[PDB]
Amino acid sequence: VLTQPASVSGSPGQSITFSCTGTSSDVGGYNYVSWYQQYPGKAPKLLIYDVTNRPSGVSDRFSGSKSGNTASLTISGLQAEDEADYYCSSFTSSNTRVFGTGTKVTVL
Amino acid sequence: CTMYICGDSTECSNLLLQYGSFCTQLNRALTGIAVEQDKNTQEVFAQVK
Amino acid sequence: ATRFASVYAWNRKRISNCVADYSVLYNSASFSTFKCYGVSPTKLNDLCFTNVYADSFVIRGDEVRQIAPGQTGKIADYNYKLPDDFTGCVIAWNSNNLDSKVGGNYNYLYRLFRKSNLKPFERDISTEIYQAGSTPCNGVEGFNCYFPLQSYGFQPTNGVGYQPYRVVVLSFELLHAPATVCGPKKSTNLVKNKCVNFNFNGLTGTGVLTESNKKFLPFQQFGRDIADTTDAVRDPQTLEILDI
Amino acid sequence: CVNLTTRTQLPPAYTNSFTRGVYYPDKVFRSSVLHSTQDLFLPFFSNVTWFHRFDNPVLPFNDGVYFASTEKSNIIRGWIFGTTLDSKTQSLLIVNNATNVVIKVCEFQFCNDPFLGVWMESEFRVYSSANNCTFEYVSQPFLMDLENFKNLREFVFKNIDGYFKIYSKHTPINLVRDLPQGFSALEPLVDLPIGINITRFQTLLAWTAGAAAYYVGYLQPRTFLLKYNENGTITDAVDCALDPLSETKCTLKSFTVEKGIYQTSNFRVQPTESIVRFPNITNLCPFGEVFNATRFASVYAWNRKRISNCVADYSVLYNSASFSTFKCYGVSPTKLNDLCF
Amino acid sequence: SRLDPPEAEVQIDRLITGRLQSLQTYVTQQLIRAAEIRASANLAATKMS
Amino acid sequence: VQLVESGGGLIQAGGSLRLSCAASGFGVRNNYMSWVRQAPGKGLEWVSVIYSGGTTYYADSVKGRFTISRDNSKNTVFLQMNSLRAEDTAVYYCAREGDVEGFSDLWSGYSRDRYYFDYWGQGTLVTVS
Amino acid sequence: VQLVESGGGLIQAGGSLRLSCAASGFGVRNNYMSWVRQAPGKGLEWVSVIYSGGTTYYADSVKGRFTISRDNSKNTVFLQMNSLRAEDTAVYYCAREGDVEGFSDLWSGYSRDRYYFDYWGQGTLVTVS
Ligand SMILES: *[C@@H]1O[C@H](CO)[C@@H](O[C@@H]2O[C@H](CO)[C@@H](O)[C@H](O)[C@H]2NC(C)=O)[C@H](O)[C@H]1NC(C)=O
Ligand SMILES: *[C@@H]1O[C@H](CO)[C@@H](O)[C@H](O)[C@H]1NC(C)=O
Ligand SMILES: *[C@@H]1O[C@H](CO)[C@@H](O)[C@H](O)[C@H]1NC(C)=O
Ligand SMILES: *[C@@H]1O[C@H](CO)[C@@H](O)[C@H](O)[C@H]1NC(C)=O
Ligand SMILES: *[C@@H]1O[C@H](CO)[C@@H](O)[C@H](O)[C@H]1NC(C)=O
Repeated sequence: VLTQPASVSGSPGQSITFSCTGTSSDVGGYNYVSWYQQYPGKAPKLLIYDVTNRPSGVSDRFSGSKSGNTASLTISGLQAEDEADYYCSSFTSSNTRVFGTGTKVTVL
Repeated sequence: CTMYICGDSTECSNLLLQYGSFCTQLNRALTGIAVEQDKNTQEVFAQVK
Repeated sequence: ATRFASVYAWNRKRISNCVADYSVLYNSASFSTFKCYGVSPTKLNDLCFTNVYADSFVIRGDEVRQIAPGQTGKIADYNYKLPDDFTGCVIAWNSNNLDSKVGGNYNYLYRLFRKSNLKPFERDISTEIYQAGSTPCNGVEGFNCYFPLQSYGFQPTNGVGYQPYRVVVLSFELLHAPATVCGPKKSTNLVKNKCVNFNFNGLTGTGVLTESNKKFLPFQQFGRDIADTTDAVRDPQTLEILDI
Repeated sequence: CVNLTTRTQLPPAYTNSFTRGVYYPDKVFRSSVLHSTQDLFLPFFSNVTWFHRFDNPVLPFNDGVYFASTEKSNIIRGWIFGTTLDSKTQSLLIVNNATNVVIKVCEFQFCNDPFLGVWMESEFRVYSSANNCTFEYVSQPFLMDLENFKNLREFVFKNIDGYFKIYSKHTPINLVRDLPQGFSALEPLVDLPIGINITRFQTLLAWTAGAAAYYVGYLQPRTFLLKYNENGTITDAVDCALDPLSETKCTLKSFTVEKGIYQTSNFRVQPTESIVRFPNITNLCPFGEVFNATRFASVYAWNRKRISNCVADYSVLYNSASFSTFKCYGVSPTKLNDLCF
Repeated sequence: SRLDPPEAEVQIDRLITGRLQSLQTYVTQQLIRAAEIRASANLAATKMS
Repeated sequence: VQLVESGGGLIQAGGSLRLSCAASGFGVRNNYMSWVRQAPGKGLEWVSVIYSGGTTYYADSVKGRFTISRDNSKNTVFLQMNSLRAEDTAVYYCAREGDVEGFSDLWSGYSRDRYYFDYWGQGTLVTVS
Repeated sequence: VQLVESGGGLIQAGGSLRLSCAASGFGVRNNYMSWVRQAPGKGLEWVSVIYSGGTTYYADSVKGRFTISRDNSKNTVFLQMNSLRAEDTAVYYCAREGDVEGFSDLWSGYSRDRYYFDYWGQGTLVTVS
């Protein structure tokens, strides 16, 4: 079970780097990590598949990465509607998918 | 004909085969030419036993 | 037919030993595209066929009309590879009124990426797991191990490109055997010792019909000379042998 | 079904095929001609495995087989055809004509050692469950006795263009233990319209044993020129790939060859290894830098990005489907990877 | 090495057709020249004898 | 693309249910049909996945109970739940994996692996009580 | 497809009328243009029909009175009513016969006979009083 950073509050515009730990079996070796975003009550929507690739209908400021057993999110220019937990889905780890806990952002 | 036109190619040789005996005629004609050269040389020089 | 077979396991209904009223095909207008290779798209009625084949299935999405001799693609190459020497043709018409479901006929499997490709005219119901990466998979699905069927997806408002064109492939072979199935002709009385234009079970020409003394075997219907031209026919109504 | 184990275990015997295995390749009359056909035929003087107790093991089926039997008390009952021959695939079942001649291409759940059953008939132990029937045909009733020789039954098993074609001929014989010398051609009986893939078969034999034997040979794609006489009977044949004199016979369309030089084929040394050599540099060609690029130049001032001195993985172009219209002149649209530019 | 069967059969049929006329031209022209060498050979054999 | 779900309800411990997820705009064959449970205020712990054919892939903690099947005739995925336990209490999502040509991404040609998730339904609350 | 009608009204016995039926989406040429009257609580008993050109086909009980014509310029069928009688009191429908390729039925090729009726308008009540 990948572990993710706790909830934080901050200012719009600058860059926040959230790094989340994992194991070498899934994140360290294999590279099929994807990340999501959900609003309480609505089903999760896709933000980034493979981290580098970005689906349409999503602002280009979102960016993510992986380093060893850790996956990093370099999100830029935060806004008001952006307050939603960010979910890390790595490779299916020999056919058993696992996720991270969630990073709830807050703004002033 | 097959080697000259579709050299070392089975699929091309099968495509040429769609023209029937044109290939046989050319080879027959050319084999006949070789026979003509052996025959004419043999009348001019091999006229003595 | 109420329901047709899917494009990977398309049915094959052989028709033989009857009269084929091609008029119902020729004069019909409900057939959206009758773009017909091999033979004329109108005058089908004036030939007799050794054997007729009927591969009927359903294709939509892409490749709506990519089923043609000398064509390639995902549907026309890895599910049903119509040969490049194909003699026959394709009747296609959209079936929105009936075959397209009120929601979606998710019942036409089309098996994208089986192993490498398909040669002409083999139906392959084989469901072996495809592997492209880690070979350890043995009938089990893994990292790079796929189950290949992945059925079509049609809706009533799919659009003309995604509209199911019901394909019916009349695949004729005109030089395989004595002709058994063909068109609705009047059939006249046999005339001997006179110059006539003849049509003997699809064999056509002009000539004089005489009594033959050839001993045809019971299953054998016609003959050819050293010249590889027709010179004898068994009458299709009375099993008498004629020289032509 | 019951598995019989009280069987003597001897190695296969071998005999000479002589002039057997020629059949009518088509349904067309020809006379006073020599016609060359490329089809599956039993080679002349081929190495044929010979079986005789109660001798009937499992045999291979490759491209097709030639089957002939010399019998006095009609022990053969039929055949099982398939891929596995264990109800996993579609099979051809031939029951004896004692009821009616029946060839049923239904989907059967076979026992693990299937056999027809029966001196009066009692037992019926061929299948239990039976559904998913696709084809049926019944020939006119006859009767095959269920308990030198006089009756010969010959069979050919083919898988060609949707037809499973069965040929048979009945003749007198005068040999005790072999195939006669002389010639006969196998006539078509019925054209069965079933497009199945048959790679395996088993012979059904008919408690006591009778006096009978059967022979199985194997077919390969070869070219034969068949001689049709005036009357219309095939009287001889040459396997032109058996030896060079038959090769000459095949080339000359005659059974007699005159003094001379004849060109029958062409010799070519075949390659034994595949040697592929491309440039040492393995750097990925920047087609990515072209296709992924954020901004392209307009149509009047179009850019020109030259690529040189690398290896270009055209696979990412060929296997991709995102390209809506990939209609390609000049070269093939799919197999681009096998050229140097 | 360049063309695939579905397009290659029509385009290559055109290329084979052209090369076959060229080979047919070679052999026919070669037959006429051979007839001239044959006539010279008949002259040579008569002159020889 | 729309996904409708049903089956969740108030049950005593150890009962049985049948979850039905009907897909409009796509089938159970086109893309991978996965199962995820979303515990209130926790992560998405992957439960199961039905591939285009023949899978028994489950999580380490739920082995040997959950059974996955499809009625392809009516385009319905069935997850029959027997012998409930505590941790299965969650909102369950039938997840559509990113189908072939995922959002027309201009690099992936027919590689159906693509282990991420497309749009889903609204989820069913399944409570063990 | 819509068909608008006009001309019916309350008139004394033995009067005259002009029935106007304008067709939008198709013309008087495409398919047979028939006339039927449906008496209140009886069947729709066919009156007459103008074909694609040149017909004087009438019913047995109304011979020699009804006159059928078209203005192709405005795509209008006129049914001029002279010498009323009792039985003509009914609601009159200008009926569009099932045109060529009727509902794209996959058997009839250009046979324009097809003696059934396609959609029509709402009808005008024509009363003889
Ligand atoms: C006909 O059946 C034979 C026997 O099963 C097939 O040969 C096998 O094909 C499968 C997959 O096509 C391979 O995995 C096997 O290795 C093949 N050999 C054996 C000995 O099983 C043959 O491909 C079938 N043909 C058709 C058209 O279905
Ligand atoms: C058949 O093959 C065997 C080898 O197994 C050989 O000994 C025998 O001579 C062969 N027979 C003929 C007729 O070629
Ligand atoms: C034939 O139909 C039966 C239904 O009784 C089914 O069990 C069987 O699997 C089917 N066989 C094939 C090859 O589809
Ligand atoms: C077939 O040929 C033989 C000899 O060539 C002849 O005796 C026989 O009569 C012929 N068959 C018929 C039916 O005449
Ligand atoms: C494709 O685009 C991505 C965008 O993140 C870039 O990182 C990648 O390098 C590009 N491909 C190549 C081969 O440069």
